[PDB]
Amino acid sequence: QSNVLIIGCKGLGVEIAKNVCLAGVKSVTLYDPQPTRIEDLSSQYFLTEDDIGVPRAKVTVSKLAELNQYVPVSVVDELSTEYLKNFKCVVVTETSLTKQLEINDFTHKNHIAYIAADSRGLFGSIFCDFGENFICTDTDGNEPLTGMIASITDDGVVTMLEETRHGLENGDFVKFTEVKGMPGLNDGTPRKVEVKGPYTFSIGSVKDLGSAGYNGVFTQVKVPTKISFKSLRESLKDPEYVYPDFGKMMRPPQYHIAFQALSAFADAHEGSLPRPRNDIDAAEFFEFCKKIASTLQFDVELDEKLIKEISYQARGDLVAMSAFLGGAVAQEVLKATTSKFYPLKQYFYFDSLESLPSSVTISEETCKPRGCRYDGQIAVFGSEFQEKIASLSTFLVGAGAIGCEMLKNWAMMGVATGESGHISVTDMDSIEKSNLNRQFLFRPRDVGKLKSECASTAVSIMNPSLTGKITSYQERVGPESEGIFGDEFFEKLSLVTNALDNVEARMYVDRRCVFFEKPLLESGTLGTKGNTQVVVPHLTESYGSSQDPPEKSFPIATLKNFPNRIEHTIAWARDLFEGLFKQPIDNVNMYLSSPNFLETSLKTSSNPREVLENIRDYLVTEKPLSFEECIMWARLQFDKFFNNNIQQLLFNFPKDSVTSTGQPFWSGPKRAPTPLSFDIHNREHFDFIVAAASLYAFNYGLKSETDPAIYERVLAGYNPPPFAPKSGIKIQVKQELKSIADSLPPPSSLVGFRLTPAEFEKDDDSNHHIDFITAASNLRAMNYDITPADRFKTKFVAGKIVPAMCTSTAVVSGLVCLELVKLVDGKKKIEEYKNGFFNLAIGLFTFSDPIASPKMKVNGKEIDKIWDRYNLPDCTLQELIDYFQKEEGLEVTMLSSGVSLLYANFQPPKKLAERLPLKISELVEQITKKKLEPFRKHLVLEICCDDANGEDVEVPFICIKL
Ligand SMILES: CCCCCCCCCCNCCSSCc1ccc(Cl)cc1
Ligand SMILES: *SCCNCCCCCCCCCC
Repeated sequence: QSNVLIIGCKGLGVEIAKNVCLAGVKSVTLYDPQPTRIEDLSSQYFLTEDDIGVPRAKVTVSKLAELNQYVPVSVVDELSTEYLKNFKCVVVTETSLTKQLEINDFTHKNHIAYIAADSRGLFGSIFCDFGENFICTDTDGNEPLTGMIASITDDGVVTMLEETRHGLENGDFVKFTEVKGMPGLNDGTPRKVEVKGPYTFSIGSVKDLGSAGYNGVFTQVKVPTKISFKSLRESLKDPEYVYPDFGKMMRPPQYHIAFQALSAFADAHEGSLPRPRNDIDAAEFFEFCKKIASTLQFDVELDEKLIKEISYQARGDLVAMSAFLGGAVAQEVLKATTSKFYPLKQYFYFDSLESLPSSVTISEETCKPRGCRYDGQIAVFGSEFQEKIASLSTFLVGAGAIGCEMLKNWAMMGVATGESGHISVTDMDSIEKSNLNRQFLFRPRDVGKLKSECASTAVSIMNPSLTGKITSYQERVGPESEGIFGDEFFEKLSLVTNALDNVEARMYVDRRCVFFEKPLLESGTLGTKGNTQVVVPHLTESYGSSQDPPEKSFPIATLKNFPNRIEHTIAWARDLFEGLFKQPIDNVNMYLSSPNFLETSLKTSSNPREVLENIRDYLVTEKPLSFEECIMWARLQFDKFFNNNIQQLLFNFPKDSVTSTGQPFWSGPKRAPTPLSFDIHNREHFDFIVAAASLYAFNYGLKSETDPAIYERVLAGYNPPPFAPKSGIKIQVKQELKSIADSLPPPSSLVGFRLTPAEFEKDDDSNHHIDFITAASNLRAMNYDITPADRFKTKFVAGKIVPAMCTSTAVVSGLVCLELVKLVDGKKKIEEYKNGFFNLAIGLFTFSDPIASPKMKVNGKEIDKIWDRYNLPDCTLQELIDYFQKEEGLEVTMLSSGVSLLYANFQPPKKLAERLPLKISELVEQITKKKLEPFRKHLVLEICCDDANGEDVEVPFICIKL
């Protein structure tokens, strides 16, 4: 029931739609009849050069529909007030405050979620209004608390075990399962929680259940709270702020007025905003602020220098601001459509004003439109800075979720467009088939190809000026000379951006950027949480670190055919849940809704035949009348995934077949499976039937029986279709669609009839979801002889394998690029850089200054313990000693390359005379008896020094540039 309308298809609106489609709402409808201008290609990556003139919504819908095949996207050319009732949430962008009041006054009374967002230069605002009765089922990002119990006392004190999870509140509810000693406590009815200590909590007197209870598990049941939102009209007078930065606490009240005057200016100028850095327009703009500050009886004192800056940047359109605001706003849409997180309440006024360049001229003349696709960025940073961007040489590590967002941001900014510019992208991974509907740049035609290579191509279409400027690799940023990114590669670079969660890559990328003194931008995400890190040479610390810890991933052939751990069966069970009770239901509902679904699915779907077979199987062939046919369907699924597929697997590879070597095929990570025969009196087998049949009946809206006498009756006369393993099946280690379409009932014959999709939810123990995943996982584990896991461990493992969220991924990419322009400006003051952290689930945002690098003094001069070093050519050993004595006032006492002692000042001339005239590279090759590798272009030396008085002075390492 989560229909989303999005008003406005500029840079901001197209980012929100991208994330909302990739997040997977019911449907998205766009509204933007305005013709495409040239200045919209500053942040609108779905508009090309020869799309100028056409309405922005019509050109962008075909690119949105290609994102997620289970999210129908449509366009409206007209907008009615009553038409808004077709949507659970309404997002408004690029709209005057006049129309916002007209829209919000309706949505607030009809209980329609309202979000208004605007990207205006380096300034932005987000307003949320979810009605005055909005119910939220989860007020924090935390999953419901679970853990094992030590004991429960008769007074009601529950002492928690080694787990001691985090963290309980008062008024929460917990339910108990398998707590021995108190039988009636495991019924399922929750109990109130009063926390006594960090390991205990009280549930009330349980003396009516037993003297002492032991063991068991507790699961928190979160009580839904209600949140009263004020309308835009009444919050315009009394605004409630959410602060993105407590250091800019005095700025939201200024921003609240400036954005209102920003619309009062558009009313007086045919909807146009003030001109870039225009003093005449900003003078008129300040006056508007002065009027609105008086009528709203605001006690604030107008920061004229700050407010006028909003006018100077009014018509700026930065892709970084669209990524940051767009990801956050899309997360608010999901809060409105799932009721699962705490919304922004209600005003989120934001700036990244420190990103404003200072090494170039910012004026009317510099920020004047040029007629190109970068006008929206030039309107803020100026024309001279645009060439600084265009000549950048960047190195992006990783082409997954964050890397693709990063490349998108670089293509809209003109990075590496100019003469000396170049982009280098690397990622060893390839594109697979499972996650295609969650990928931004990847489509079904790219399966098997390299992520980095396809990402470069998709970005070169967003900005054709990047063709030939991007070089794609399939390499890890790894060991030293083996590289294969050597000294020549890193010295050309302007900066490095790390978009991988890999711990290996982070270590090397950090270490390499320190040695070559190149700026580093780092980013990572973990669910709703994310953080950004900027490393500036000769300024900040090289690590910052304390990002969120990473997560794992599994090979395709391991999950599908050769599992050997219980975590493999759980992922396989979670994906199965999606294929039986989710994706086919979505295909059916779209076929009954979108009239052009037949041709839309051919271009978008990864498996257009399975889409059509889903519609046929679920609408006619296997549509159940009663729950008794749901049990027969569930019984058929048992053979289909725990018997027929295993017979097929043993058919292609028998239990005792051999490889090319002659060794058994089933050995090591490959465990020999065994098909299951259905035992109705086996707990795992029966728990699957109940869970699958009840979930199948859920899709069709049928009453799920739980009487084992009904199951026993149906399963006795179950006649399966005779299965025999097929030959010529590959197991990994057009008009035919009209034929299936002729087997589909006409959409007109099924008006109003819909199927209810199953949205996976671990926190409700009554929806049979975890029951299904536990049973399907344990049954597959029984196939391959793997130790099964109870529903507690299964629920735990399933919670830690959720994919990266596109909302978090967008927000970091925007934060990284808002710190990118600071690096290009060459900012040298550490207070102007920001390390970000956020948690979209609670509307928390944090911007902290980077820590300075630690310093020390050598002969009264300050040096950088991290970034300073002695750069010497491949001179002789004697010449190196002379340099430190004559030019540094230091007597070198120990010289080494790694652990190899190259020189010590006490060595007799029997050792030194043969080595002092040697070049360092010749001295190194002689000591440890090894030839220098061909692309070993530098030599790192450690050195111990004494001053003039014989005391040891700590000095940096040496870099021999050979
Ligand atoms: C109840 C039905 C309501 C019907 C409303 C129909 C609106 C269609 C357009 C007609 N003129 C309204 C202009 S508002 S857009 C503000 C804006 C646009 C462009 C730029 Cl650059 C800046 C700002
Ligand atoms: S004063 C020069 C510093 N060398 C002595 C400190 C002990 C070094 C041990 C670790 C260095 C190995 C290089 C990887």
